[PDB]
Amino acid sequence: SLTERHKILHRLLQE
Amino acid sequence: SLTERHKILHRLLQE
Amino acid sequence: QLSPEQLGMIEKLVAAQQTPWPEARQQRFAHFTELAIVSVQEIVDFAKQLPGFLQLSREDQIALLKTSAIEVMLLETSRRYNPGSESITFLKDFSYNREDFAKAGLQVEFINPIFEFSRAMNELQLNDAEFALLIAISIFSADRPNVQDQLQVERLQHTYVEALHAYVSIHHPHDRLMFPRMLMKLVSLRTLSSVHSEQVFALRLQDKKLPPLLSEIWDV
Amino acid sequence: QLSPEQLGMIEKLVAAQQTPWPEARQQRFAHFTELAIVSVQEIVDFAKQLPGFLQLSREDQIALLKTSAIEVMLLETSRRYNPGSESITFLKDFSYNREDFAKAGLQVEFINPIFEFSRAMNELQLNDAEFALLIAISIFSADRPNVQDQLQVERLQHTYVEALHAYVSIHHPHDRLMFPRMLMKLVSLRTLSSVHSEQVFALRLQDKKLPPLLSEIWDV
Ligand SMILES: O=C(O)Cc1cccc(OCCCN(Cc2cccc(C(F)(F)F)c2Cl)CC(c2ccccc2)c2ccccc2)c1
Ligand SMILES: O=C(O)Cc1cccc(OCCCN(Cc2cccc(C(F)(F)F)c2Cl)CC(c2ccccc2)c2ccccc2)c1
Repeated sequence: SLTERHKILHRLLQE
Repeated sequence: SLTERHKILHRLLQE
Repeated sequence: QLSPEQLGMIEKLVAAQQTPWPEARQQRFAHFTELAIVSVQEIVDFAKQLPGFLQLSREDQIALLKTSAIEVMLLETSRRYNPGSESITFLKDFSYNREDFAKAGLQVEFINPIFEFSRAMNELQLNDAEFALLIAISIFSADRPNVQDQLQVERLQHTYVEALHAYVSIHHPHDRLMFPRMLMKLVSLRTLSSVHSEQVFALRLQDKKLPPLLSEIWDV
Repeated sequence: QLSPEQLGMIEKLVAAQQTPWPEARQQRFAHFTELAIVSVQEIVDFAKQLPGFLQLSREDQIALLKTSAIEVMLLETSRRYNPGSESITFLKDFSYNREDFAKAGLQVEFINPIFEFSRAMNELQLNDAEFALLIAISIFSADRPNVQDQLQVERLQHTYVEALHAYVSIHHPHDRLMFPRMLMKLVSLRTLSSVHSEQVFALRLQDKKLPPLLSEIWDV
C-alpha cells in the first residue's frame, strides 16, 4: 500500500 | 537557435 | 455570447481539420512511427492555419510546435478512441488495442496512461469545434521553453479560451462545468508529456531509432 | 451566482490558512529543507479541513497529498513572492533571492522556472480565497497516480471549480478571462512538478540527503 510506505505522512493525517 | 536545430520542422513551416 | 467573428473563426478551424502492419516487433514500430510522422505533419499544417500563428517569429513557431506536438497528438488520439472495442483507429483504417502497442515494444508505463486519458476524454464527448479549440489552446502556451514573445502567445491563447467558453455555452447550455472540465484536460496533457519523454529516453537505452522528424522534435 | 453555501465554504478555507541561515552550503540546504517540512505540515493540516477530504480512504488521502504537495508548495511560494525586491519571504521573516537558492546548491534549472512562475502568478494578483480554492483544486486531482475513487475525487474537484467560478465573478465582474487564467496555472504547475522530480534526482546523484518527510513523499 502507499500507506505502509508513508509512515510520517500517515501519522500527520491521523493527528 | 532552435531553427538551425530543427531543419525538417522548419521546412514544413516554410512550405 | 458567441460573436460572429468567433463563430467564423471556429468554423474555419473545423474545416481546416476535415510500412505495413505485420524483429517484426520493429516493423510494428516502424508502422507506428510512420503514422506519428503523418500526425506531426498535420499538426504543423493546422498550426499554420491558426490566426496569429504565422505572425509569431519562425523561432517562436518552432518553440511552440516542438513541445505541443505530443500534447496535440494525444488529443488527436483520444478523439480516435473507440470505447466499445477499447481500440484506437488511425487513418480511418488502422485499428489497434493495448496489446498491439505492447507488441511494438512500447512500455506499459506509456501505453496505460494514454488509454486512461483517452477513456476520460471520451466521457466528455467533445465535438470537432471543441477539439480544434483545445488544440489551439495547447499550441499557444506561453510557458513553453524558449518562447520569446510570451505576451503575444498568451494574448492569442486567451482569444481561443474566450471562443471555447462562448461555444460551449451554446453546446452545453445547462452545464457550466463543461468549459472548465475541458480546460482541465490540458493539465493531464502536461503530465502525459513527461510520461512521453520517459518513453523516448527508454527507446534510446534500447538503441531503438526514431525517424528523423520525430528525433528532431523529441530526442535530447 | 455565489450561493450562501459556497460563500461559507470559501470563508472557512481562508480562515483555515490564517537551523539558522548562515559546507555552510549544506546549512543553507538544511534551513530550506526544514522550511519545506513546515510547508508540508501546513498542507496536510489544510487538506484535512477541505470538505470531502477525510471521507476519502486514508490511502486516497495519501495518494493525493504525495503528488499535490509540490504543486501546493509552489502556489504558496508564488504567494510569498515580492516583485519589487524579486525575493520570496518564508515564515514572514526569512527573505531570499535567486542567488540565495543557488548558494544552497539548488540547480539553476529548478530555481529559474520557480521564479518565472512566481512572477507570472503575481501578475494575476490572486487573493486569499482564490489561492485557497486553487490549492483545493490541485489537491483534488483525480488523475494523480494510485487514486482509487477517481469519481469522488473528480466530483469534489468540480465543487471547488464551481465555487471559484462564482467567487471570481464577484471579484472580477468585468473580466471573464480571470477564472480560466487561474485554472490554466494548474497546467504550469504540472510541468513544474517534473522540474522538481529532476532536482530530486540531482540531489541523490550528489549524495545530498532529504530529511525523512521530504524523502518519504519525493524520493524514488
Ligand atoms: O489518424 C490520423 O489521421 C493520423 C494520426 C493521428 C494521431 C496519431 C497518429 O499516429 C500515432 C501512432 C501511434 N503511436 C506512435 C508514437 C507516438 C508518439 C511517440 C512515439 C514514440 F516516442 F514512442 F516513438 C510513438 Cl511510437 C503511439 C500512440 C500510443 C497510443 C496508445 C498507447 C500507446 C501509444 C501515441 C502515443 C503518444 C501520442 C499519440 C499516440 C496518426
Ligand atoms: O512561509 C511559510 O509560511 C511556510 C512555507 C511555505 C512555502 C514554502 C516554504 O519553504 C520552502 C523552502 C524553500 N525551498 C525548499 C525546497 C522545496 C521543495 C523541494 C526542495 C528540494 F527537493 F530541492 F529539496 C526544497 Cl530544498 C526551495 C523553494 C525554491 C524557491 C525558488 C527557487 C528555487 C527553490 C521551493 C521549491 C519548490 C517548491 C516550493 C519552494 C515554507
